[PDB]
Amino acid sequence: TEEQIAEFKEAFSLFDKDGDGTITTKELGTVMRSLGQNPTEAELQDMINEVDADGNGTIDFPEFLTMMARKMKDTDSEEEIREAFRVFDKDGNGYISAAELRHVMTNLGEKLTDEEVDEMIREADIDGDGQVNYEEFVQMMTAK
Amino acid sequence: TEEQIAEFKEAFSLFDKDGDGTITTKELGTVMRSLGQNPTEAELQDMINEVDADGNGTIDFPEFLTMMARKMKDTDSEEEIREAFRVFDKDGNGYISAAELRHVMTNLGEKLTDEEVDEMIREADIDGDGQVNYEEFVQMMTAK
Amino acid sequence: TEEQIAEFKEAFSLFDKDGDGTITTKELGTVMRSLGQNPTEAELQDMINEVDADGNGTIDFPEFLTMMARKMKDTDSEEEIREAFRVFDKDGNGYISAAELRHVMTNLGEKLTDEEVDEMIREADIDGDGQVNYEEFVQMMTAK
Amino acid sequence: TEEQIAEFKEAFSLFDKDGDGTITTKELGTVMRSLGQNPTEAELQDMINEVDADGNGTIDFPEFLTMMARKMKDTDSEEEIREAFRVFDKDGNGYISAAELRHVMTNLGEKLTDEEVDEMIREADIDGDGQVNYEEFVQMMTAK
Amino acid sequence: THVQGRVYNFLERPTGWKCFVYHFAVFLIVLVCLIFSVLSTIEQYAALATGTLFWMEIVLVVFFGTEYVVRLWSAGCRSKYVGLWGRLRFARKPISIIDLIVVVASMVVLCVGSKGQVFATSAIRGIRFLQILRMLHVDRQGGTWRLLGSVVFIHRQELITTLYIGFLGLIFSSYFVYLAEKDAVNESGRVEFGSYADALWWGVVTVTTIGYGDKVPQTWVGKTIASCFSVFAISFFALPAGILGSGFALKVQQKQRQKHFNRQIPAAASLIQTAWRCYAAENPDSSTWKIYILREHHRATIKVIRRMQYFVAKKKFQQARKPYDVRDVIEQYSQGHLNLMVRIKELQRRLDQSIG
Amino acid sequence: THVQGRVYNFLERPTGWKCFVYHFAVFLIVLVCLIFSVLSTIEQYAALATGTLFWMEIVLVVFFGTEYVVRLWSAGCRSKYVGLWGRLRFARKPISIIDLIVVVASMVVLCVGSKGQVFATSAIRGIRFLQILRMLHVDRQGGTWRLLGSVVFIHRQELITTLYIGFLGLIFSSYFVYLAEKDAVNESGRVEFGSYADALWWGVVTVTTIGYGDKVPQTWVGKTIASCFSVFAISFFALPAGILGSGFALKVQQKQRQKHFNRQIPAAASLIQTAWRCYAAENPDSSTWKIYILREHHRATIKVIRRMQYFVAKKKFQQARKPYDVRDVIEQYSQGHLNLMVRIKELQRRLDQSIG
Amino acid sequence: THVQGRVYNFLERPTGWKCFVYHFAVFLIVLVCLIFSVLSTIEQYAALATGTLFWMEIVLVVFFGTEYVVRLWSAGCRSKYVGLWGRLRFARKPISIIDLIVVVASMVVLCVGSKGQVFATSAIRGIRFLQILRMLHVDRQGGTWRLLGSVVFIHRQELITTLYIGFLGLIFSSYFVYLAEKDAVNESGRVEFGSYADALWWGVVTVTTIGYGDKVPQTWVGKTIASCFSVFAISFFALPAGILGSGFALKVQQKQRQKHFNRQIPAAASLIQTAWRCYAAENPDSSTWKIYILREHHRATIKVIRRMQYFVAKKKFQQARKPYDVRDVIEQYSQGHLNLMVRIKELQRRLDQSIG
Amino acid sequence: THVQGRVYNFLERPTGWKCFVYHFAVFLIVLVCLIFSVLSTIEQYAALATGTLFWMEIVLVVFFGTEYVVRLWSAGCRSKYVGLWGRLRFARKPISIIDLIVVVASMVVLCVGSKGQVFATSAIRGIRFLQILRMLHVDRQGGTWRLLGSVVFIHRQELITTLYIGFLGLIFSSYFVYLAEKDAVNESGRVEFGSYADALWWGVVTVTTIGYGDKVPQTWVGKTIASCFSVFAISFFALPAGILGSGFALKVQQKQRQKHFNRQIPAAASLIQTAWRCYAAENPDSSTWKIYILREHHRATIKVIRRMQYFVAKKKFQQARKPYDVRDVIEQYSQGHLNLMVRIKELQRRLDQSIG
Repeated sequence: TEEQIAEFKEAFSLFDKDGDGTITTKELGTVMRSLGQNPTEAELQDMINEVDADGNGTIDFPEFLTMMARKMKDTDSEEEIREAFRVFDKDGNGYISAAELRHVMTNLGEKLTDEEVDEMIREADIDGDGQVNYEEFVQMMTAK
Repeated sequence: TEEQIAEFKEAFSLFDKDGDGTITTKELGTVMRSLGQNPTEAELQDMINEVDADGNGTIDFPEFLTMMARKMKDTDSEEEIREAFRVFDKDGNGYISAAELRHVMTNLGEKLTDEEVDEMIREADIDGDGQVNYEEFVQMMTAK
Repeated sequence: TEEQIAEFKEAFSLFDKDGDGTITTKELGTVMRSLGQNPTEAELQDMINEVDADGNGTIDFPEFLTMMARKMKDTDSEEEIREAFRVFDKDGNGYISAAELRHVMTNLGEKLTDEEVDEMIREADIDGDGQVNYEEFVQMMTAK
Repeated sequence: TEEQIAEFKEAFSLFDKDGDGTITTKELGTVMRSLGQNPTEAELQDMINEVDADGNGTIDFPEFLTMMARKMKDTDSEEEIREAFRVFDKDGNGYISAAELRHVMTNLGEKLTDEEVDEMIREADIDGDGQVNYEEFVQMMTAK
Repeated sequence: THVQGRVYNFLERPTGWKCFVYHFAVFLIVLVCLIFSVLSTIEQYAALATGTLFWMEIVLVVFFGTEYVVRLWSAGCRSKYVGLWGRLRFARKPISIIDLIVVVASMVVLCVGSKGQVFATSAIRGIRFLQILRMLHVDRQGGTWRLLGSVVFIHRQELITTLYIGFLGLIFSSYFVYLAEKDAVNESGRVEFGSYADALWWGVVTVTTIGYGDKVPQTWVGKTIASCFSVFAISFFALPAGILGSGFALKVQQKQRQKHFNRQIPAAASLIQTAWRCYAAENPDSSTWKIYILREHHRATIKVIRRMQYFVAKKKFQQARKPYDVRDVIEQYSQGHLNLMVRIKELQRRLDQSIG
Repeated sequence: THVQGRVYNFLERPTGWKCFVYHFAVFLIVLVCLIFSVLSTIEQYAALATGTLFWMEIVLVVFFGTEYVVRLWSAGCRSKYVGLWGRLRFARKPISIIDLIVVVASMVVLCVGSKGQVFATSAIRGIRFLQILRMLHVDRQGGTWRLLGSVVFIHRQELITTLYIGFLGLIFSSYFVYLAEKDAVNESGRVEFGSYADALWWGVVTVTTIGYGDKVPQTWVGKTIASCFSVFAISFFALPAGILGSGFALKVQQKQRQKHFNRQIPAAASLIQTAWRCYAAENPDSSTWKIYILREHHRATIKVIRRMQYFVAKKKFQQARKPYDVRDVIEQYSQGHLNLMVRIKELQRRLDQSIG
Repeated sequence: THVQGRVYNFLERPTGWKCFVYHFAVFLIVLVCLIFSVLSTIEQYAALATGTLFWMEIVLVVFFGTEYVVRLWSAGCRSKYVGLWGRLRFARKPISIIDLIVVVASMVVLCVGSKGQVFATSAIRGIRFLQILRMLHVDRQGGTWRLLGSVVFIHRQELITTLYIGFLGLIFSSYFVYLAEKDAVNESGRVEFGSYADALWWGVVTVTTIGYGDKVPQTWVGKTIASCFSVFAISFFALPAGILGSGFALKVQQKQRQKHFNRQIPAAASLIQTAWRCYAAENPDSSTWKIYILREHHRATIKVIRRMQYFVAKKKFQQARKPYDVRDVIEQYSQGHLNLMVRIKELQRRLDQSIG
Repeated sequence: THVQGRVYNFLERPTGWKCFVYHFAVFLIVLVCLIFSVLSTIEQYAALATGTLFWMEIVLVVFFGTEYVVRLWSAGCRSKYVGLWGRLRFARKPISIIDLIVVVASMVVLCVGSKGQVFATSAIRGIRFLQILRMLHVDRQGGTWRLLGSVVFIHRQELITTLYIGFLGLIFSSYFVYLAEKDAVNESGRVEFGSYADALWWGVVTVTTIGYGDKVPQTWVGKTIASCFSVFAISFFALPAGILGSGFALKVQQKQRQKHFNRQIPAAASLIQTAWRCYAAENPDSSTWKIYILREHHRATIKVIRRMQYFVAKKKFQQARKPYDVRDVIEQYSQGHLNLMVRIKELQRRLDQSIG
């Protein structure tokens, strides 16, 4: 895990770009200004109270390592994605219609791009059956 | 119900007047400015969280059809109007005095016009008995 | 009670001074500006939600008559003033010291005038015993 | 205790510096401006609702004497400092590591000065064992 | 006129203190009639009380008939009970049905010797005191036994589940104890396990903590299984009482949370006005169409606008009947914050126009 | 002077730790007197204890008389108990009445042999320990048995309803079981159903989960109806205990919600000042009329303004005694928001004047 | 197509009123089968009912087999129960296992005389009515007996502690009473204290308020220790029932606090979009990398930014599933206040630039 | 070094799953030792078990001694249990005292025949399983039986009041029934009312819903007074169980209200820093006096300023340990509103300076 801790340390230093060893809301907002994602101050404070665990409101190397150390295939995450996908299926039997997914992904959320929505359709399709099942899509989600 | 869905669809399009298929607070406020009812932003957000059911804050054709599909003669509405009229009758025996209705309708509410208040008096009168009964008025309310 | 209702009606008309039959916060604030008591908008809304009972936020002649019709010698008021005076007596045996009353009435409240505080001392004194008893003072309070 | 009450009375008069016998937020803020600690209005109201006990929001000589009369070696304070120091020791057996205390005292709190942090290390050290025990440090805390 | 209303309040809807005293006296005379009816059942005073109490019982039934007559006559004040149709509607009320049943049961047979049915007929008069609480009879959704019995209705599903689990455990345990102790006979030469009816009876006794004292196996296995059954099932059996008590305390806490009674008047008035707006939307010739002002082809637009205003009024009224709550605080903060944001935006654009 | 107050706190209103120790010793000596009184009832020590305990009982009653005398003498510190009239008022207190009754019952007869009434007289001294909690006796609205018994009073209507339903079910079930099992005689040749008094007794036994062991029908119909009665009525019978426990936990939660004791001082002072303002409104010659300043004919205006100020002070004090709550949060947010709106409006009009 | 879904809702997931009526009829036929099975256990109708009910029992088991067959065939609509693998997965469900066990127990032996096992086999059909509630079987974390039994699970540690304390008290008290009353024999010439099994049995009886009526010492010391044991330990024994009732009322109060069901749709959609953003962070060749726009070496930066966006979405979704609460109000006020502060600061600096 | 900490966590403070498994095995071996001790009390296996279990009992006591030795040796990791003084301090702990008492009771006599005391000695080992929960023993204010028994302590005054009222009612009712039924003798020729000890016993039986089956008057007056006593006093007797259950559910609801564990770190650090500031206020020669900077005669001013800062830190820490609450929301809104007012005032005065 030496390469892992080294790469997260250098990423933290790159985001800091100041040498004080901490990530601030101003630095992060400058990062998005450089890359162009139009951040919001509410989103900034929301990620601040989320990632920070020491209660001091700043970002530290041990905190960043601890938050990055979590795994993605947790059974809690599996059940959470199960119940998240359940509400989008009106029938609730695991068979979700094509048109509902299409219009929801288009008009609701952050207005995801049509090409990547079509990518979602083509990879999350059970042999193009239309009434696709999200179980296999979630399984390939959790298989990385 | 083809004529019904067609007329609600064309009414929705008329209110939209923009082609994006959604009704916004700005469009609705412009509508009241054109017709002259002096809307309030609080009232606009209050109707937004009411009619909208998808949780996205906008108005869609399926949502409009679903909200217009409800009936008016529901027994829940009957009981609600019963208990609403009960509080206005101090005696609570279904016999409500003329003067109390007169002064309440005049000075309380949105200051309803005197001519239409008199219209209310003349149609909601049990043969001009003064101490009128609201049961028949509610019955003709629910008979459309 | 004809003279009573007449005098309260004419007092209500005098406070209205506009002919619409209602007392408003603007009218009341203008009254205090004329007489010079420096009102607060918080106090104005606080008296509005207090005196008004119809829920419409304005003041009417029937409401004013009903609120003025209450008596002053209610046993609930007697017990309320009992418990209010109890907290000011540390001993709690009905014997309240002179100095505590003096300094409390001076530095706490609305900074009551020294001459009228001394008036309070001289009338609420059990033969000038210093450790006066508030029972007789409350009794002469409730005897009008 | 005559010297004690005299010295607290003269300190109260010195802080008042106005002759009205009360300490106000403006006076206290002027004091910090003179001495240079950069106070906050939130901190000022927070000390106001704390020290004041009469409920009038101001500071009086009896209140100041009563608040200064409390002792420092209360068993409640002993247990409170016990539980406060318990959370800083991950093991919870009374043996707290040197490095954790170092980095916490440096980067968390009000950014205490390095020299006085080193003073804390040198006096709160069990013969320089590194994994020091805070029991003796708290005991010398409570021994004045 | 007002005399009918006064006598109706005296009879059905109590107010003041004199009517409360009258209802108290009615409760005590009900207690007296029940108590002498129950003391008439004794064998020593079966005949003496029957002979003596004839005049008192006949004058009591005459008084009941007269009070029913005056109550139905005074029912004409209520709008629901006007005329012959209103009297018939009042008769269909459960309280009136019970009173009529009691009267007809009293007068089934005349000039006959008393029997056990006389005690049963007077026993029906016991529930008359409870009819004072149910004298309203506004609806059937929740009233008296249902209004405060809604605590059971609120918990109905899980109460049914708990009693079902208890019943299953009882019958299963009875089966196990019967199969295990078919050959077990305790002292005094009595076969404890002779019928599954007896097994179910003892299961009920154990779950009810009765402890009669006749049927208990002396086997160690039986003692252990009985101890396990007691430590497992008694809590579920006693659950409903604490359940209803805690729910009732919940609603008591909710009582102080309830919003002021006089604040719903503007909401109700707005609801009525919007209801009439919807009604007059059906009539293009109504004079209300000229209030806005020409406009000719926007009749459907005005109708649907009035309909959505009525929907908003319905939502406001439904929020009003709800007590002050976290949702109310959240929505109040949200509306205040959005008003502040709108005002700040308008100030900012005005300043930009001023200096730009 | 202060010695009277100190002895009054020592006697009636405890404080510190020495007075708590004294009250503890009083409770233990009450326990001792009750315990030797109850052990004096045994037949083996009926005479020996009576002969020996004469000196102890007479010195105990002398001590009780002396403590009553010193308590009434020290009552003069309280303003309600000053002088002969104050002593008489203190006598009318329920605790003083009970103590005087106990003393006179002790000294009814002198130099006489003891009897069962002596145990009864000493049994009245058991309640003396509870009088320490009720030593305040400030009022009768809620005190000791009523202060913490208000939980019953808060739930009184529905508790009465539940007990009424239980009583109706009990008497009805007794009637059904009697009518069904008139001819049912169990083992040992005893007629279980011989009196409706016995039927009501067994109904009480079943509803109380007593289970004596004498009167139970062996019929299957009787077993089924008893099982139904148990599964239907026991929950309602056990309701009040959980009801009062849940309500008490409710008020315990409310205790931490209670507002600070020292915050009501300004509200009480303002209430008193407004009360005097109303009083001096009755006196046009008072010096308070010159505080505002001429003004001559506005005496009624000043009087009614002071009266409405007193009403506002009453509302503020009534809000103060209420703990921090959702209503308090809502009104605080409302006043803050309206202050913000007023400030924004004044800023907007000022800017419009500045640049317009 | 849709017919499979309709029959699946008819069988497993009820909706409307016709399916509710069908489930009601299923519950009543379950009641009928259990009731004639239990009445078949009587000795008078052991043979007549067995001979007569052969046709009804065989047609009932045939109906159960056919309904199981149609349920498994209609399971193909569910994505979890598609194909042979899906049918096997449906078989592993506890409800399906119980149903298969019941069917095989019914058909163990054919054309044989009935015995006590026949009643046991039909007794297993009693739990079939409870399977309707557990027909979902979505998971095993909380379902039916576990979903509403989570009240026990929420209180599991302290419930275990209370029962442990009660068990310790029971066994200790049994030891004390045995050691004290080894020589104590009550009336009728029966040795009450002859076995520690009997001592533990009577301890259970006392803690359960049973009161059999056979084993009670008549010694005063035994009476006093029993009274102390009752006043000390019965409350702890009865604790769990009120505990679970109060916790259930707690969650009932929480039900009205719950946030609206339709408000979680945007949060779930954002969570899914961020999950895919993390997935495509693994693929530098994805077309999503061009949405921001060149940029070549910031692939890791984009990946970690999408990962932290996914973390933020996870936090938002976890806050959404929580009901409206004090924490929600506090965070809403905090975000509003910080937005106000930022706007005020920007206005102040803009004005300073304008006039400076 | 770390091995001592690991073995200390293995022994006293469990963590992970292996130590949980070890504690589970310890609980089961405690169950095994208790169960064979209690089965050794039977007369059939009194000698065989005693002869066979000698080796097992001696190896068990050797294991207990070795585990106590290793626990005391590993206690050196804790700062409170370092050195000989620390070992003595660990010995004074109640759990260590109980363990030492158990060991010395086991080894009182060697090479002797077993008796009833051997069962008593092994019975003391039952409480050893509860010592795992009380293994912390941080203080005596609240721990295990006191930590979760604080529910009784929170309700102690009113629980004492309720039990006192119940005891008074019991003794009074016993006196009334004795005086009334002195001459009442039931069937079987047994004098029910022969001793006030019997009267008090039956009062306890009635209040505990025991129902033995020996002493019940057959008089109607006795039946009525018993029914009144049951309907009046049983609720108060059963009050404490529901009281404690409701209070426990209260604190369970409070558990989810509790503030996050990691948010108190800055408050604790500030408290420690202010404590040292107060300490260095006693030392004018400390280097901290130069942090502010000359200033010479303001040493007392700096000392009292640091003292009031410490008071503020104490208040902040005391607010932190409290969970999120209505008071917290109110104070947060108050501070936000006053900050807004201050900012508005400064903006207004700045604008007045700018344009005035």
